Amino acid sequence: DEADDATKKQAKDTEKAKAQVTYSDTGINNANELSRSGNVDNEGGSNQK
Amino acid sequence: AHVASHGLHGNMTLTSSEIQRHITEFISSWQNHPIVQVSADVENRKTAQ
Amino acid sequence: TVTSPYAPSVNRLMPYRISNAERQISQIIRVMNIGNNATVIQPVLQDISVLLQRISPLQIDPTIISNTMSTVSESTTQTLSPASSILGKLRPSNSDFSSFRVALAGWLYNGVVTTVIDDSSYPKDGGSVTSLENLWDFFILALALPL
Amino acid sequence: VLLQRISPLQIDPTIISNTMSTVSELSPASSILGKLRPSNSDFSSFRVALAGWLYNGVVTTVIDDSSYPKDGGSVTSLENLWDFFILALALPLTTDPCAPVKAFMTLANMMVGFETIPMDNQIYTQSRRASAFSTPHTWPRC
Amino acid sequence: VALLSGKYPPDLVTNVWYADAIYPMYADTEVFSNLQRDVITCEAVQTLV
Amino acid sequence: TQSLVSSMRGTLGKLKLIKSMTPMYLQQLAPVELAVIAPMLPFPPFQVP
Amino acid sequence: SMILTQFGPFIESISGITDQSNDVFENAAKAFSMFTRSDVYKALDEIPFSEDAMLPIPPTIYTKPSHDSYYYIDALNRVRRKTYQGPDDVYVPNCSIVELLEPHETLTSYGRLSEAIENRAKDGDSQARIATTYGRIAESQARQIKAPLEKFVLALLVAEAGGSLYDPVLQKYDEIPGLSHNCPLWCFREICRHISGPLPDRAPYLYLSAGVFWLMSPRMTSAIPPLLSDLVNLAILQQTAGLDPSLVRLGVQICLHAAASSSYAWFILKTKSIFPQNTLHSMYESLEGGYCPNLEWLEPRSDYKFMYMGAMPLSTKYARSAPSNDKKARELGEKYGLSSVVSELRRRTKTYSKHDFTSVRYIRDAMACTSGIFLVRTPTETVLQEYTQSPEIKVPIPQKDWTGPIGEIRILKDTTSSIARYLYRTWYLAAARMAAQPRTWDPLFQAIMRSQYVTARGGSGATLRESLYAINVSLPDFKGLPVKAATKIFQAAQLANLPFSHTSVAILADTSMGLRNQVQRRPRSIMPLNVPQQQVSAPHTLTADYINYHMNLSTTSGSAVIEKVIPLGVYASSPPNQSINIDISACDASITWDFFLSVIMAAIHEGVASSSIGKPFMGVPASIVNDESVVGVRAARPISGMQNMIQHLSKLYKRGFSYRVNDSFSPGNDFTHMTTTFPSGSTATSTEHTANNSTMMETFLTVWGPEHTDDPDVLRLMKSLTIQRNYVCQGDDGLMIIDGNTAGKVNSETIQKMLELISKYGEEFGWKYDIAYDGTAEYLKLYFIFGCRIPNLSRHPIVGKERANSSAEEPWPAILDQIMGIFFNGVHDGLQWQRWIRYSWALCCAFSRQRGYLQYPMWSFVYWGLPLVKVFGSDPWIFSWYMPTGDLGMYSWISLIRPLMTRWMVANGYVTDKCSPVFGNADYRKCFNELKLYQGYYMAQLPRNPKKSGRAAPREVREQFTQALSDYLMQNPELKSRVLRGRSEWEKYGAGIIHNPPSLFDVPHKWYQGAQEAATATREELAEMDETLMRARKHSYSSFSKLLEAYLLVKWRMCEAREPSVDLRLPLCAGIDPLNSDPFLKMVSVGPMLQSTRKYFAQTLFMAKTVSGLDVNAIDSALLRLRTLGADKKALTAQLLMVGLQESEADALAGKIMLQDVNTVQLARVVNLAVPDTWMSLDFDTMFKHHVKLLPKDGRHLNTDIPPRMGWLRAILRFLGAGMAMTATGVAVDIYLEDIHGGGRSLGQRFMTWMRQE
Amino acid sequence: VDSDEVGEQMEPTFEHAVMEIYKGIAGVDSLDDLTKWVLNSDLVPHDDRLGQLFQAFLPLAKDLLAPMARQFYDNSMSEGRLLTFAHADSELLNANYFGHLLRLKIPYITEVNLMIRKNREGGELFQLVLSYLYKMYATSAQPKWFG
RNA sequence: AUAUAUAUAUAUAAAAUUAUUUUAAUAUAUAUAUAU
RNA sequence: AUAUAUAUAUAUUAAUAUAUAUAUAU
RNA sequence: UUUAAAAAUUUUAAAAUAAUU
Ligand SMILES: O=c1ccn([C@@H]2O[C@H](COP(=O)(O)OP(=O)(O)OP(=O)(O)O)[C@@H](O)[C@H]2O)c(=O)[nH]1
Ligand SMILES: [Mg+2]
Ligand SMILES: [Mg+2]
Repeated sequence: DEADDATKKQAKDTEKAKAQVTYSDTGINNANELSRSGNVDNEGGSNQK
Repeated sequence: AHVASHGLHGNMTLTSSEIQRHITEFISSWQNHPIVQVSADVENRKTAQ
Repeated sequence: TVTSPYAPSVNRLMPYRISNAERQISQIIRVMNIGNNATVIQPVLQDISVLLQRISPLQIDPTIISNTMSTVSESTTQTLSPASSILGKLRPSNSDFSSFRVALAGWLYNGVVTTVIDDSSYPKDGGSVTSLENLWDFFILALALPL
Repeated sequence: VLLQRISPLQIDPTIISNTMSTVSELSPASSILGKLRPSNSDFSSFRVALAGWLYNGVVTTVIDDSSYPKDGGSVTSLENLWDFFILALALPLTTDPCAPVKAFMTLANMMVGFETIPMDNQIYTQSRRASAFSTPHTWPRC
Repeated sequence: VALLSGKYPPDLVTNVWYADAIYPMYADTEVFSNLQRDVITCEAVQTLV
Repeated sequence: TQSLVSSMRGTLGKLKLIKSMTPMYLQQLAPVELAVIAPMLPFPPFQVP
Repeated sequence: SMILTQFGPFIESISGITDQSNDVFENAAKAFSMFTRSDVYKALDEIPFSEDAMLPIPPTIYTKPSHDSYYYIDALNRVRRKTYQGPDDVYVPNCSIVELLEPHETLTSYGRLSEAIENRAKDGDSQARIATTYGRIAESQARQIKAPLEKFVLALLVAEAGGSLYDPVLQKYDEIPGLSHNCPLWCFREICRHISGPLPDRAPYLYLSAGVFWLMSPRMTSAIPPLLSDLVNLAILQQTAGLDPSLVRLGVQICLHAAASSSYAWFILKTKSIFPQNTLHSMYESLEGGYCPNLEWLEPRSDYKFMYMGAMPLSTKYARSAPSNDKKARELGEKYGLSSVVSELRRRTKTYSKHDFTSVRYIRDAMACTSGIFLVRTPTETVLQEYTQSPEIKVPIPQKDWTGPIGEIRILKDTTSSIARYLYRTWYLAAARMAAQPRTWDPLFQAIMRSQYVTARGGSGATLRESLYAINVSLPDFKGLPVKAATKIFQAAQLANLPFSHTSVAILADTSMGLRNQVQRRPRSIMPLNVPQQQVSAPHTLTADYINYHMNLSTTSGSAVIEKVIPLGVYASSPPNQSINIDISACDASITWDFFLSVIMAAIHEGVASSSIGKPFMGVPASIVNDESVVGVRAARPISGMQNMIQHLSKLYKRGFSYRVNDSFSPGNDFTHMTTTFPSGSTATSTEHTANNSTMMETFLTVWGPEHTDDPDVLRLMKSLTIQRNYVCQGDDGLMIIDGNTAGKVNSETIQKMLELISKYGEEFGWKYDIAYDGTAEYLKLYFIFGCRIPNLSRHPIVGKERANSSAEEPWPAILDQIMGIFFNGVHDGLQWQRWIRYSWALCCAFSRQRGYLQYPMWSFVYWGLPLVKVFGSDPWIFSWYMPTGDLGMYSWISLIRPLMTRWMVANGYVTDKCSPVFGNADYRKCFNELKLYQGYYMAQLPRNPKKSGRAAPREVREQFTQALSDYLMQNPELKSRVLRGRSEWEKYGAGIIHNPPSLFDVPHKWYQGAQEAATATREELAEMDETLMRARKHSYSSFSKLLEAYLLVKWRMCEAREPSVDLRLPLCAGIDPLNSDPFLKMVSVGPMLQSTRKYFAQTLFMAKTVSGLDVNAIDSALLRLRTLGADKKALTAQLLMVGLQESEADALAGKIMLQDVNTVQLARVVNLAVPDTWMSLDFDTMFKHHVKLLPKDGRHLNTDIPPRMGWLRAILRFLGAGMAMTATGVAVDIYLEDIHGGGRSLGQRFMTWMRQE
Repeated sequence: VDSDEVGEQMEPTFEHAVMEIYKGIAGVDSLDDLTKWVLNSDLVPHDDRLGQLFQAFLPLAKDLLAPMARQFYDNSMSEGRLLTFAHADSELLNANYFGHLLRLKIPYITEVNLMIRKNREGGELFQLVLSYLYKMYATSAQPKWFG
């Protein structure tokens, strides 16, 4: 989602319908990448509550 | 074909009998075609399984 | 070409690997569920047939045969036309050219399916070498049997 | 157009009909002109070929692709024999250097299945097109 | 007639043809799910026995 | 047929002796016309051997 | 009771009970003629309708407001309509009509507009003008039929009186409900009742030649004529097509809701997509089975070759996956109160889950229930609504991407960032390659292109004349000529000896107006451009043609629709494959100077520059103009003729066009209007539209798609598509095939996303794509679902005939052509064969007599194509309609009955001692004269149009006219030199073998006549035709034509039923199913058409092109007469020269003629045997080739032997075999040659004397 | 006929209708911020931002100005011949104008007058951006020398 | 300035693709044969 | 008595609107 | 020693019918 948002903001900054420098759907396989969400706490457990 | 060869081939004219003769001769071939023999549109339980 | 990532994973759980006995047993069962029917195995061959037609770069057109035949010289004052006889008896009935792909797909299944050539294709109650239209039938059968 | 206002020659394809109209009898006497003819190309192509002689450094007149026997000759045929005859007559007047090898490979293509010859590789086999050649690197070793 | 009349397209390059003719059938994953069915079949047979 | 073979041979024999003047034209008058046109010409000839 | 007591014999005759005869035919025709409309509605009163036809009629249909509040007057003194909802409400309203009529003097219950109102309006009153416009437009809306409705209704009662029918194939009476379940007839009768009331006269208006007279009743409105036409159409369709009575009720309901609304045409226009949107565009949300065709498209796709490869069974994976059509459909149904109908359709459609004959019949029935009226509105409303549309260009070409001016044109800078550069490149390359061809530089091609647009149709010659007058240049008038005045021939004759700089001022002149209505679409509009404006637009059309035929090459123009276009839809709708339907809304208004015409003109002006450096084009000089395309330089540069023309054409396109409107429906409207909409009358129109369509789609897929989408799926879909393998377009509409990959049908979300990308692409440069992706094909008004063509019966209204003017109709016998056309349209749509044939019998009598009478015998109608039923004591319903028309058809239906045909003759008196080879001893020569067979057979062959004789114009002015026209034709010295040299050579050599050898000097003498016959016929010619028909009827004849006589010597033999050529479970055309026995058997035993076999001996000696004025017949006969007699080749060359050919070209054609010995052209010219119209959908080629055998069944006979040097006879034999086989009902069978009386050589000599005598 | 007359005869006049165009932009919040977002610290605005603004300016010109002018020019044509001005030929072409359409041009730099003149509705920058929009709505053709 | 009747003249309605059907006496006379 | 074909001869050329003038009445 | 392949051309110019853009 953050890669997609960065691509969309790039398109807006360059004033085009489709951004030329894209961060998503590149040729690279990046299916193991993570990020920091609010789903997991500092103990390593889920954040349902 | 028996009854037709009875009838003095030179003096033949159109007739419902002739129409029925040609229709039966025509449908025998379509009945005897092998792909037509073995074929169906709707799936069975075993083929779907 | 498929690609897989190269980095520290997150410990997926993709249970898709099984032994050979667990697969041969199911093969035996599904072959037991198919014996002698011929309405259970025809649709599989038909599906493989359409898949072969969609994947193959091969085309079919009788115009090749027509143009090849049209070059031989035949006498206008005769009662038998060899080039014009095979052109007549080389048009399939019910205009279906499927039997080629279906026979080509039946190679994968000879233990439960045996593709024979129909009794209608033969010379109709005994041939005769003195008959032209009846000799082309032998030619067609000889070319078609090995497949 | 200059050759038009100058030259005294003038074409008369009725000579072909006069010559062919004395054969008694698939009919060989009805192939070249009456049938195998563009029907819109008059003979300006001829003197354009003639004018191309003055400029073989920049322009290289070559026979059009659509005037070959359409993927194989099959010398058993008749129209293809006539096509070979006409290509063999027309090739020497062009200015590309590979006209001889094209003239050879026209017949080489037409005679596939009857006579065979060794080629250089398996890309330029004997069943290629005669026009797919025309670089000096593609002349057969045979 | 199929054996006697065959033909290739004039623009046939074999690798380019198959590279996109074969792709769409390896994008679905029904084959991997056809294995767990065999697992459960063997489990059921052994449990009955 | 033998008739067709004889007709083809005869057609070739007559076409070998067709009465055309284009060859003698090309060898006797065409090069003279080309040489007479070459000087009075906007873009001079440009030839390789 | 009444109709039975009148013509019981006719009921028996056409219903397959009693043998047909001329006496019953003519007596029935008497009954039709001597018969009144009150008799019609009384006969309708006799019908005891059931409850099934009952229906609640809205009472609001009768009480309607007055017309005054619906109109007003513009600031320009133009009376125009006041829209109350939307800018579409500009049609005729629903209002009272009685308070504007004055009683007719004879029929005191009918009347037309009161002359007081018309005169007061002509004086210039407001209310009088409004009232007269309303009256005239309501009359025009009520005049859109081809004959009085009561006559069609009488024919229906006649046909249906016989009752049900017996099927010789299915062996049972069909189950089609009688008239007592026909709710259209009930609504017709009830409306006529409630309008008539106490008045004795029953017809609510009587259609006449001049105008319609309204029945003076307060319960009358202006919506009744179209409502009655709808109800008549629905009744006839239900009776002769077997529509189920559950959907005809919905159709009648929608027609009633239309008649009860503000305006009728407007409601029908807003409600034209409820049956297709709810049945055809929503089928098969759940499949279970059924078969669809397996077509395979051959590899060089661009040539459109196919091959049927059998029927593949359907499955669940092929269910409908296009987006849903639920919310929008219910919104439309709710906005107009038609919610119950929409819900009923949406419910009944969800019960079909098998591709079957029954489901395609359901779709056909649901789609035949839409009204088929010609929508009508005032011309000043069409011109003010259509022509005000302007392009919506959201991303214009930047101003800094145009160089300086070169005359009237600027050039695209090569470094432009726009998308117009690919357009510019395409048109530039096309123009260069067009102009490079040496063919475009001879006088013959110049002259052909000049004469292409010199026709006998109007070109607004007035404004041309009065615009040339504004610069003090004269023009001949040719006073006293019987030729029409407003014809481009007239303009061309005027503009012969005029320099281009004089007539070039007439390029900016305005254009007149044309109009034309349609079914289910707003009234058409037209503009004819004059001769100069058609001349100067030559490079545009030539470049468009080159693009269409060589560069882009994705189109169906110039190709036969029924051999290449039908199976395109059959392939693109088969299930693994899919189809997207792309159309451009308002294509004319979207092509203007700011995006298309500027780029196109710069391209065509630059591309032509290289190979046309100093030469003149079609009579245009080599003008000069200064350029400023290069910065800092400003120099006058010469240009060409083909560039001078682009200069003038650009200065025309820049300003737009001005239309002179003058309608005859509103007094006081002759304004002039100026638009930017591209014209629809130019020669270059239909080619440039398709060129632009193909170009923009290819630039789409190649450039714009991949640069604005990111997901891999849409990219891989747009990379695997090319316009030459996945796109077909013709003019406005288009089609995009999407092949199915190996995983099955291509995914739906990706296709949708591509569709919205296309929609966004259109808005950048003006176009508004109307895209439809729902699982059905669409191309040239042909519908397809899963490979099954579905005829649209609402588009072929039986009673509808269009009249965009107030002129009267052509007099009888001009309506028999339209009746035959009605029969053929019914044929091509697969109606119930017995019912449709019987109805056409009943209908061909009512249009057979009219005033000293003159009647047609039924044999004429049988000669025109209509197939018999029960002649000569044979079995009922033996003949199909596939019997050809004319001599071949006559031979076909005779030879199948000949034995019984002669024994009947001998059984009633007719006997003689003369063994005829055909009919034995019976004297046909007396009986056929008695039975009126020869009479009909020779009366059918006589023309039915007044041959316009020359009115003997003065010699001086006629000579001057023809001379100026010839001067226009041969304008340059080269054509004249060619033709004069040809004449000199002819008089040297060819003098004697021909007396009037055709040349380019007889073209004006054909243009002059073609100007003649464009005028109106005179009473002399009408009386001449009447007397000629009477004379030809009142002779005594001795034999058929010589051709039919020679035909009747050949006998045949019906041996074996050929094997099937298509599966008997695969629907190929909706309506042709086992219920429709004969068409089904013919289709399944012959197979559909997928081949190309045109021109069965259309050979000719003239293989070149000339002016459209010349004819192929004269040149062909001259060359044949000069080749058979064996003259010198110089004669042939002289003829070909003076017919306008080059020396070398004419001599090559002479060599051609010397080849190809003339035994074939002579027969091709002597005999007229062609493939009839009805066989176009079937596979007649293989039937000719393989299944009509000239070697009889048991070997040689010594009679059927054919000599070696007579090969043409095999052609006629194959004719007769195929015709005799196709005429009989049932399946097509192998037919063998039987016996030729005389002999092969004798018959060959008979044909050979005829071939020789030419 | 003045060039502004056809736009001044509206309840929200045309220039006032286009002054409220900054709401459609992704974010501007004011006319001065619009003039700053469009052209940088001189004229020659950003072509991409000018395009984003033109895609909003256009529907105002096709749906309001054209229908109003189609009636105004008819009313003017009724009451005699008049010499009428405009800011772009598209105004006289979309609204179907009758008469001679003479494009014209002046030998000066017209964009500087838009800063010299003071008392115009909206800032001088807005008048100038408006002139750019009209110039972008112009359908390129030779203006041809007012003289 | 007008109304009616009459006579004369004028203006107006296109391009393209597809398929089917028709386009070498105008007339008479003499000698030849045939059919009704 | 009629028609068809055969050779020849001959003549032969193929709706709305508007404007103008006459007359009668006002 | 006798037989036979015979040409599949066009884009066919105009007038009527029907379908379409
Ligand atoms: O009355 C016209 C109808 C159209 N056709 C020709 O077809 C072309 C396109 O025709 P149209 O421009 O009329 O179709 P359309 O926009 O109305 O389509 P919709 O909005 O209804 O969806 C034009 O170039 C015109 O020349 C004309 O020959 N006759
Ligand atoms: Mg439309
Ligand atoms: Mg259209």
